[PDB]
This record gives sequence, C-alpha cells and structure tokens, in this order.
Amino acid sequence: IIGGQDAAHGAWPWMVSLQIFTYHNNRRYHVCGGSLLNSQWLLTAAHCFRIKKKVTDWRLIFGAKEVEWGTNKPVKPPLQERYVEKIIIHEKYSASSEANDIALMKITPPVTCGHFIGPGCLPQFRAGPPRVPQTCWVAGWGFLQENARRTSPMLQEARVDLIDLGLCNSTRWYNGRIRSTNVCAGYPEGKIDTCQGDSGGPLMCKDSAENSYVVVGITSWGVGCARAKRPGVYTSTWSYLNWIASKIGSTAVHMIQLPT
Amino acid sequence: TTCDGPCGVRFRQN
Ligand SMILES: *[C@@H]1O[C@H](CO[C@H]2O[C@@H](C)[C@@H](O)[C@@H](O)[C@@H]2O)[C@@H](O[C@@H]2O[C@H](CO)[C@@H](O[C@@H]3O[C@H](CO[C@H]4O[C@@H](CO)[C@@H](O)[C@H](O)[C@@H]4O)[C@@H](O)[C@H](O)[C@@H]3O)[C@H](O)[C@H]2NC(C)=O)[C@H](O)[C@H]1NC(C)=O
Ligand SMILES: NC(=[NH2+])c1ccc(N)cc1
Ligand SMILES: NC(=[NH2+])c1ccc(N)cc1
Repeated sequence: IIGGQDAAHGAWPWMVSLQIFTYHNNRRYHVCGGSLLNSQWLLTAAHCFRIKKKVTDWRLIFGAKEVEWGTNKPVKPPLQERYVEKIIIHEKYSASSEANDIALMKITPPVTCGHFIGPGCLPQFRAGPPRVPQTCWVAGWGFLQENARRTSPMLQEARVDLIDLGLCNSTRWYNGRIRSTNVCAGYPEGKIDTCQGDSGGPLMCKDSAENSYVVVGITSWGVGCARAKRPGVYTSTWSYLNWIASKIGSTAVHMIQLPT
Repeated sequence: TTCDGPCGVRFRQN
C-alpha cells in the first residue's frame, strides 16, 4: 500500500498474511493478503497461486501487525501460524484477463479467534455491486512504493474512494479491461493505492451503518501502483457469494453476513 | 467455535 498509514494492532483482525515458505531453509516471505471467513477458511486472490500451487509452498499468518521478512522462526502468541489444507481457485479464473481472480484457502489446523483475530463480513445476497460514492478502506503488507524492493513489515491501511466501473473502464483509464465482477477504488490522481503484496486482501466498506465492515472487494490488479487514472481493480465478493457458499456451505456464509 | 459471532468487528481487544 502506497500513501497510507500504519494500522493499529487489532485494527483489521481478519487480515491474513499469506507467505511463501522456501523449504530449503525454512524462511517465509509475505507475498499476498487474505481475509478470514471462519476457523477453517480465508478468501484471497487466485493469481497469487500462479507459480506456488502446492499446499506446502505457503504459511498462513494470523493476528499480525508486523511480519518479518525472511524469518525462519515461528510466530509468537498471540499471532497464529497455520498450514494450508487446500487451495480452491475459481474454475473460471483466467490469468490473461484476470477474470474471476478469487480463491479459497482451507486452513489447518483451525484458527482460533480472539482479541486480534476474527472473521470479516461478506455482502448480503441482496446487496448488489457496491455503490458510488463511498469512502472505503484497504489494508495490507504490500509495497510502500511502486518500485519497492520488499513488502512492508508493518500492516498498512488507507482510505480509498470507490470509482464507478464506467469511469474505471473508460478510454483514458483502463479502456476496456474492467469486468462487471470487478470493483474499482482509489483516486483519479492516484498517490494512494494498493500495490504488489496486497493482492488477495480486502477492500472494505462500513455497512450502513453498523459498526461492522464488509469485504466488498479482493485486491486483484492495477497498472503500476498509485498512478493517475490507474486505480486498484478488485474482485467484487458479492458476485461470488453463491460460488463461496458452494465451497464452504450456505450456513458458513450466512454466519458472516450482517443481520437482515 | 471461537470464530462464530458478530462478523467484521475491529479492535476485538477493547
Ligand atoms: C469495459 O469496456 C469493454 C469494451 O469496450 C471497449 O472496447 C475496448 C476494446 C476499448 O477500445 C474501449 O473502447 C472500450 O472500453 C466491454 O467489453 C465488451 O464486453 C461485452 C460484454 O461482455 C462483450 O460483447 C461480447 O459478445 C458476447 C456477448 O454475447 C453474449 O451476451 C449477450 C449480450 O450481453 C447476448 O447478446 C449474446 O448473444 C451472448 O449471450 C460475449 O460472449 C463476449 O464476452 C462479449 O460480451 C465484449 O466481450 C466486449 N467488447 C470488446 C470490444 O472487448 C466491457 O464489458 C466493459 N465493462 C463493463 C463492466 O461494462
Ligand atoms: N495441509 C497439511 N496436511 C500440510 C500442509 C503443508 C505441510 N508442509 C504439511 C502438512
Ligand atoms: N492497486 C494496483 N495498482 C495494484 C494492485 C495489485 C497488484 N498486484 C498490483 C497493482
């Protein structure tokens, strides 16, 4: 995340740091973000798995504020580290268009919730695409500068405005590459935006208005990071509720949707 | 079953 601020410990307890584990030396590197749905499942981006497709390629890190690049040590209470049981990539995912950039990871053993770890909410079946105008938030340990050499050790957060898909898809913006299952967010002039390392993480808007946030988007792609008229392109979670329910059960979906 | 309950809540610590 470029141009944002350090998140407070506990600010986004559903954040998960998805880390590549280099098995030759037991080191781990934050690569992508994800959002915790329940003790056994988190939501993230399919494209994060294009190269590391094996459950053994990853460690999953929960309740973190800071993550340590390259560490070979396990985490400390209250953080939790878990293995991946299964990676479920949408059957219609296409890397060339980034269409249906969404996946599920099954966590093992099950995570335990508490002060720094907890599920996010998904949109209601009735919600539809998120509406402009709104000010929403993203979070993640992605690059702090387009050209950074490493992800950010401290979790970042930033407010970003939703951008209407027609504007986002227009001639001098993404000019045809935006799909109806996308959401775009950021600012016409850029300067604030998600970047590499934040993929898979949430785009969250505050219901209306409980005091609870909804993950309405999943960080997917952009051209560069923080460039003018090249905002963050996200996968709309609402577009995949049936798909998610089909992998984890309607009951698990209903449990993380706010009261009718 | 610690993960059931009210979704989307921040700062569960307080
Ligand atoms: C974003 O814009 C793009 C494209 O418009 C762009 O043109 C490009 C190349 C740039 O130069 C820019 O000028 C401009 O942004 C929209 O892309 C179009 O998407 C259409 C909807 O998917 C699609 O038409 C194709 O034809 C088939 C549709 O046919 C099926 O659907 C219905 C009708 O909806 C029936 O009528 C059909 O018989 C059948 O059931 C599909 O198979 C194809 O997927 C496709 O839909 C084109 O694919 C596409 N055209 C171009 C030029 O690429 C895009 O939708 C815009 N995004 C949004 C969210 O509106
Ligand atoms: N999912 C597990 N059975 C598992 C995953 C990775 C691993 N290194 C060991 C066990
Ligand atoms: N927000 C974007 N500019 C962006 C998002 C994800 C990503 N992997 C690269 C760029």
